[PDB]
Amino acid sequence: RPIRLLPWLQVVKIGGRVMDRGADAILPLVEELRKLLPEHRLLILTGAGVRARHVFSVGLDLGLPVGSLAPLAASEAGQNGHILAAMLASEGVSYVEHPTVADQLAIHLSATRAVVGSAFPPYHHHEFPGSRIPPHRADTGAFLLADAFGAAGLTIVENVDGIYTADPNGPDRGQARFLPETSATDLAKSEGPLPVDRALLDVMATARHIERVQVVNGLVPGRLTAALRGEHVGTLIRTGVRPA
Amino acid sequence: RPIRLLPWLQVVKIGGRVMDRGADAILPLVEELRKLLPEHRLLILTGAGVRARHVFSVGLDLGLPVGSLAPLAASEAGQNGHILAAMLASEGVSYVEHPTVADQLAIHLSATRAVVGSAFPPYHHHEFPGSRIPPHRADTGAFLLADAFGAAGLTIVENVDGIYTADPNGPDRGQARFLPETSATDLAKSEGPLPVDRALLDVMATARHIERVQVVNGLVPGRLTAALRGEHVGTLIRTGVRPA
Amino acid sequence: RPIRLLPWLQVVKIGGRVMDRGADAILPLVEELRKLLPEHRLLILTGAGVRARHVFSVGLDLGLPVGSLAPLAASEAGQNGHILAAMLASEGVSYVEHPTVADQLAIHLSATRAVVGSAFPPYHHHEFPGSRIPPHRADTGAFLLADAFGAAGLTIVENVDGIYTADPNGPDRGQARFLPETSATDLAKSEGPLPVDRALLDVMATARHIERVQVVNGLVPGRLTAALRGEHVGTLIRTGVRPA
Amino acid sequence: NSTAELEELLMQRSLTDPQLQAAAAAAADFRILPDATVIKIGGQSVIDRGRAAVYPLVDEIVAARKNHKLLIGTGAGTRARHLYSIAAGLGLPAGVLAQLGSSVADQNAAMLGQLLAKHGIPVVGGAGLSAVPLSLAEVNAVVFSGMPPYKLWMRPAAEGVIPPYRTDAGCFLLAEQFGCKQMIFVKDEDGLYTANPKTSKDATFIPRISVDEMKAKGLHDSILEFPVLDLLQSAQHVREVQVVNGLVPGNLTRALAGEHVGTIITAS
Amino acid sequence: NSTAELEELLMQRSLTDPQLQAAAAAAADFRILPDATVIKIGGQSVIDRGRAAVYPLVDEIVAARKNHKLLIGTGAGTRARHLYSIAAGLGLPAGVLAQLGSSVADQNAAMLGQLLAKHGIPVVGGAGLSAVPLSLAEVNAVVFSGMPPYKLWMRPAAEGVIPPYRTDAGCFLLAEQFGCKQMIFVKDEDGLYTANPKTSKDATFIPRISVDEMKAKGLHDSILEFPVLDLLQSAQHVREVQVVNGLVPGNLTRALAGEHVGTIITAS
Amino acid sequence: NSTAELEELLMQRSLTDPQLQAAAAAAADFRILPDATVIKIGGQSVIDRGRAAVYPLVDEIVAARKNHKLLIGTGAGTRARHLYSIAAGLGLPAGVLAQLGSSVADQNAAMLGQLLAKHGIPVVGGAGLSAVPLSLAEVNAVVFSGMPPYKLWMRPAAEGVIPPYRTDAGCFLLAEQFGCKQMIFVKDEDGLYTANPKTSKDATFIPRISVDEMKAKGLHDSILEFPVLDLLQSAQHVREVQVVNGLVPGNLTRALAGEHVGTIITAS
Ligand SMILES: Nc1ncnc2c1ncn2[C@@H]1O[C@H](COP(=O)(O)OP(=O)(O)OP(=O)(O)O)[C@@H](O)[C@H]1O
Ligand SMILES: Nc1ncnc2c1ncn2[C@@H]1O[C@H](COP(=O)(O)OP(=O)(O)OP(=O)(O)O)[C@@H](O)[C@H]1O
Ligand SMILES: Nc1ncnc2c1ncn2[C@@H]1O[C@H](COP(=O)(O)OP(=O)(O)OP(=O)(O)O)[C@@H](O)[C@H]1O
Ligand SMILES: Nc1ncnc2c1ncn2[C@@H]1O[C@H](COP(=O)(O)OP(=O)(O)OP(=O)(O)O)[C@@H](O)[C@H]1O
Ligand SMILES: Nc1ncnc2c1ncn2[C@@H]1O[C@H](COP(=O)(O)OP(=O)(O)OP(=O)(O)O)[C@@H](O)[C@H]1O
Ligand SMILES: Nc1ncnc2c1ncn2[C@@H]1O[C@H](COP(=O)(O)OP(=O)(O)OP(=O)(O)O)[C@@H](O)[C@H]1O
Ligand SMILES: [Mg+2]
Ligand SMILES: [Mg+2]
Ligand SMILES: [Mg+2]
Ligand SMILES: [Mg+2]
Ligand SMILES: [Mg+2]
Ligand SMILES: [Mg+2]
Ligand SMILES: [Mo]
Ligand SMILES: [Mo]
Ligand SMILES: [Mo]
Repeated sequence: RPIRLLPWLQVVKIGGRVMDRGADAILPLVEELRKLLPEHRLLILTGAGVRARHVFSVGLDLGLPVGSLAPLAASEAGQNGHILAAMLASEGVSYVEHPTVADQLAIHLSATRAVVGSAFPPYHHHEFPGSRIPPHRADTGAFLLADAFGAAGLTIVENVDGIYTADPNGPDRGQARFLPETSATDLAKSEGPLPVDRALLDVMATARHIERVQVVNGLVPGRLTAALRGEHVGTLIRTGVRPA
Repeated sequence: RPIRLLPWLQVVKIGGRVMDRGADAILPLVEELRKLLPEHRLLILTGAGVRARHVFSVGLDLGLPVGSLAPLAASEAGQNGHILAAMLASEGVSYVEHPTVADQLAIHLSATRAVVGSAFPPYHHHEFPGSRIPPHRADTGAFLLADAFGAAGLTIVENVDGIYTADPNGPDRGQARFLPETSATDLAKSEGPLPVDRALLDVMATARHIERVQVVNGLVPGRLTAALRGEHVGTLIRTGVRPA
Repeated sequence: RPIRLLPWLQVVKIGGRVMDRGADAILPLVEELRKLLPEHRLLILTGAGVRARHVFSVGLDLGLPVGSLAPLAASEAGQNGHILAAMLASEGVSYVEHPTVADQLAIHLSATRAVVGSAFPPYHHHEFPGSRIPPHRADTGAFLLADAFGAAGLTIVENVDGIYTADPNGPDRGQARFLPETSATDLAKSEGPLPVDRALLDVMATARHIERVQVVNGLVPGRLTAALRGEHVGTLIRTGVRPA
Repeated sequence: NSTAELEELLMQRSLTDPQLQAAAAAAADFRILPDATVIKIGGQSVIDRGRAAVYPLVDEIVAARKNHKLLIGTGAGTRARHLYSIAAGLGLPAGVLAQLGSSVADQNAAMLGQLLAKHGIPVVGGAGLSAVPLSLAEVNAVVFSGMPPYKLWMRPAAEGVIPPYRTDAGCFLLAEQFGCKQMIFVKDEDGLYTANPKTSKDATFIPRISVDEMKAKGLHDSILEFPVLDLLQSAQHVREVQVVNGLVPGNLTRALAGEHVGTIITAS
Repeated sequence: NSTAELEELLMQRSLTDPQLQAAAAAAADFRILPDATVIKIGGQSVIDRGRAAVYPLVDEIVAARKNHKLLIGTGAGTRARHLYSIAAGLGLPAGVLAQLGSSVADQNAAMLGQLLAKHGIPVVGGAGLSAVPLSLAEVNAVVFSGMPPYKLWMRPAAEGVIPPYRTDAGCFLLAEQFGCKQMIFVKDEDGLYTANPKTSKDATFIPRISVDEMKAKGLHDSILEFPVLDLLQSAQHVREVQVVNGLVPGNLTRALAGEHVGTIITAS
Repeated sequence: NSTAELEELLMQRSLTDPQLQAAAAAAADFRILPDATVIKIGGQSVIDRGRAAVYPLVDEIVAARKNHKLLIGTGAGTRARHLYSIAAGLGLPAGVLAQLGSSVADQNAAMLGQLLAKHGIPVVGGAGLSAVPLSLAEVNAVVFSGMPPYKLWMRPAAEGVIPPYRTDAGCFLLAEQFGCKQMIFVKDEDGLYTANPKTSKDATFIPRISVDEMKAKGLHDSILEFPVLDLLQSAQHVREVQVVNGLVPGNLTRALAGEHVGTIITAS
């Protein structure tokens, strides 16, 4: 298997719908991240949330193909990353662009304890066709980088406790049951909505290093800190990578 | 009022006409800055000086509008910033571009004790009309950034002791009297030349954090060091921000 | 003579034909560089090697002039620099672009112990005419930067022990004799191939700071480390700069 | 006045000196792109409405560039309002909001440019100096993103953190700087009324008004960002603007033909 | 379906929700550059061969753009194979190889663009939206570098570290995204055969075949990168491609004229 | 010689090997932009003089591009001399001065491009490969900034820190690299004289001279940067240059028409 480029890296993906909650969610997360900065070398990647739904509404109404919509959504994830980095600036944290993440992350994490970037990957007008909704979104981009780097982990910070058997905010929430652990292959074979991209399960099947990804509720203080120490506080997704 | 993004930052604006004096002014300033690097986290911003007067002469002769002349002058401030940074390179200091100052200053000041940038703001072809001379110049750009960041201070380093009641090098220098302290509103209502942009007084009226800006003589060694510790050695300008 | 911008810098140029040997050469070099990181502040610059010969073959077959071929070869040196930096990423090392090397090297070496860049200089379509092969190549670019910075040294890491009186892998290798020391002026006046650019000898004649450059065999572990401490383990080239 | 006189003042005085300021005012006045019209396509008022608003405007632009050189700037709209709400609730300053709003005007420029590409009309940075497309009958128009460049150096308003110079100001200043012949704001109301026609039962239409008259009637902050009315009064080149309803078929074409649809707002 | 229905699902569900996915599938379908043909010029198969292969193709492109709007993407070739060999032997992952291979497609685009510049044809980034050159009879074509943008975010293959999406996939996806009318791969064999014609004595020529039939005959990984056959089956716009021999004089011109040279591979 | 022979030497020898150098010299010679003329507009000699010098040249360029494809490079002038004076007095090396001088050639390119934009002529980076503007009768010219790219990698002169390759060398090398048909330097004297006509009472005009003859008469460092005379002697494509007075109305137009105004300097 390929070498790990940054074996000491922890990657944290912050959901765009968490950022959409504004200060009431963001201020406690910022405080928790400040306290985590001495403990971990962090690449913090933000998703897109509700503004990408609005640009999809407009773009799909204009008839635009899926490759047009992919960078339009990614913009919203970049903007969330600039908002989160500004709140952490006094601790030395800034947003860094995708080429800086892809080629210079080692030097930037030598300079400071964490940096923030957009979790969307640069698939852009070369997004894959088939669905009218861009498939390679923020969970997927964060995992591709975490696994390419051979990072020590990827933790996904959601606005729910983890993965349930149905959308726990949707029309069938009454029979939504919480899943403390699952495999990517099991999820991939089910139909129904998830709080993570379906492309994430595909990239998990070809992964070379990351064995598990935990989805935890960022609206509950201390869950992110517990997940970064390996404590089981949300849903663990086994990727089906095995130890060498 | 908005949060302070970088409350521990000190901003120092070096006049382009100080740099125009060449080594006789620059070498002592460089030595003084070297000694200040362990004491402060510094964003050092250079103004434009006499070469921007020459490009205004050419540009105004060609009939060019004020938005054409704004980036032409800004170039001269960038070039002074590269000259000053080269003299400080052996202490870890480099010039950084405007987008790096606007989005990544936190990480660059985690890496090293000071960086240098152009004090002109990027108003460019969207400079405001009315005067044929670009109004938002180096004093103004430096203050906008210092106040946006909620910095601990902005100190302006001039080739004179401070603000007088008339230009102390001009046709009425005989009755030029030194002003140890003044308010921006008082200055704004006077007519006559100043050693600071008139736009600086406007941006002071809408400021949210910086309470005072000191103008001091960079041709006298030790004044910059004294001003950065709050010692009154030039003209204090009160912005009319009040404590929360 | 001009000041030294970065007097504490050590520059190391890694031959493209060393990188072309793949893991068997690169892994031991990487291990040796890892151990050198605490000892020196290093700018590591990679040459181009055999892929630039292939692009010259294609480009010359298409009739392209020497300014077309110069950036085509430089690309291959950039790619070797990204490969070497990836192997050192876990130690905080990344590739940095030419404008970052030219203007911000001081801050990047404050952040981390070494960075990697392309040794080709940006002569590009303004390469000098006369030969159909770009003359200002990786040895030359590395020396221009080392001497402009007033660096403490430049060491060139070759796939041979140093300079001989004939190509030691060529048709006359039988009478190739090893040269432990030589002057640039002596080399410049000989005809025949060298393991260093002929332009390097020209830039040595106008140099202001670097007095000697050692060419050593990077395929023998420990030679690079010895050369960086001034030990004579390959060919010393005297530039004919003298002490002030 | 003379060149040599001006050059001495420029060398010897502060740029703040009234005598240098007055000498510079006497300089010649060159218009860089005098035959161009700048149009702003509203974000909330047009692009956020999707196909029913944007497709007829795309057809009008395609027809209009046969006769009229156009620089077409985009507004921002609801996604920028959302970003401003999130960032202001965190206590972020105007300079940080300004950067966030640019991204939304860019998204809108990308969507409009993709509908226009097969008609030969590019999205550009540097519209005023996009010399090649503006010189070709096959093209004769460009799209640009309408936010100003000020970013973290944005001047805040007297109160609050919403950037006061947004896409109305960006487009207006580009028209003013390049000495364009006309500035047309494309919104979703017929023009200026005596009250917000969305909120107010018997607002009366105003075909023509001066900035001083608008301020006197309490309309300083109505259909345009209010700082634009002050920029207009200081402008050297564009001394009036026209506000038109992009939802009415052919309105933009008619305004470009010199018809007085909408409201004409004059500096004096 | 309706706009309002879709907008509610887009606001209220995860993007993974099958009900939102199906509503979005009912959206209108706009083709951005419908009259363009994308051509890939193979790196190993053409550009690496130098003047004898490239100069006749340059003449064909110059003649063809009189009648046909072209987006001409470059392959990579032997120098990328060398980079992949060095990097894979070090244990570097697919995302790092992907970045190295781009540089070689860029070199090839630069060499081809320098031969085409005096004919008015530029090398561009953003070919699909290079509105101006594609609208002018004097130009009507652009060159671009054919690797995809995925870089360190490249999905690896199931085995090994060679990037699975390289310049066949880059060019194909650009044709699909911009809704181009035709996709032509220019290689160094007449088309698809029942075995590698370089390695195999009595391979039979296949003029026309579907992706399912190719997989059934064990040709999933033959003349095109194999993931392209899956992208083709998912494509909204380009549902067939043609593979032709760039070494045969006039073959590219004939394919652009509608002649059935080479092999036509169909999604279904 | 043969391709295969050259390819073996390229694989097996150092690039310094005389046998490889000679084989490469036998390669074909392609001219990228053979019908273009490169013109340098002097910074000190023209642009620094303002409207009286620049406006007639702008009119000449506009008229001339009807018949002649032009790449128009800018010089730097007095502001670069000021930067060099400040930086040299601090002890900064030639590579640092080189970077400072570029900024001044850029300012000049911006000012000239703004006067030319409404005539369809762009300022560009990459003039030699600005395929589109150079292929259109509506445009047929571009402006570029004349400093070379060498920046901190500038070779110093034998003495002192002033960069020896400045905008004469930048423009000359672009003409040479792109195989342009003609190189014209636009200065503020009629051409080369036997002494500096500004400083010297009875200097005699020289209509035509070779680089060897200039060196023999002590003119190596007179009206052109002196390294340009050595680059000219090594040049493959541009083997003579013409120096003309841009202050004389129509001089640039007449030189483009083949009239022998000014001085022709030949490599041999
Ligand atoms: N099976 C499921 N288990 C848990 N949540 C689900 C499931 N199906 C759908 N959901 C929904 O997904 C929502 C999270 O939305 P989403 O994943 O789009 O946000 P995000 O991850 O913050 O956004 P982005 O992907 O832009 O970062 C949950 O609040 C829940 O309503
Ligand atoms: N009332 C005043 N008090 C003090 N100086 C004044 C006043 N009026 C004009 N001046 C002049 O302003 C000069 C300083 O010039 P200026 O402010 O343009 O330089 P700078 O700040 O170095 O340049 P830049 O704005 O480009 O950084 C002083 O030397 C003095 O001659
Ligand atoms: N006089 C000489 N002494 C030593 N080596 C020589 C001499 N003449 C030619 N050579 C050859 O030069 C080879 C080194 O090749 P070269 O200098 O092109 O590689 P490189 O420096 O690794 O490449 P790059 O310049 O792209 O970094 C040696 O292996 C030897 O065969
Ligand atoms: N007196 C008035 N007359 C007309 N319209 C008014 C008045 N006062 C307020 N308005 C409102 O101004 C709106 C247009 O401004 P708005 O900021 O929505 O436009 P926009 O250019 O589309 O914005 P953006 O591009 O910033 O989204 C109209 O929709 C109308 O509701
Ligand atoms: N069944 C088959 N039919 C035809 N050609 C085949 C078949 N199987 C393998 N090939 C090979 O595929 C080659 C074309 O693919 P190759 O990857 O060389 O092309 P390319 O597009 O030039 O590559 P690049 O641009 O990635 O260098 C042909 O040279 C041929 O040898
Ligand atoms: N023998 C000579 N004949 C003619 N002119 C000479 C001679 N020797 C020196 N010169 C001077 O050369 C000058 C032109 O070179 P200069 O460097 O001023 O030109 P430029 O191209 O405008 O410079 P830049 O663009 O670098 O500012 C003329 O103004 C003239 O004074
Ligand atoms: Mg989610
Ligand atoms: Mg001042
Ligand atoms: Mg060598
Ligand atoms: Mg804009
Ligand atoms: Mg590409
Ligand atoms: Mg240049
Ligand atoms: Mo950075
Ligand atoms: Mo940086
Ligand atoms: Mo950096």
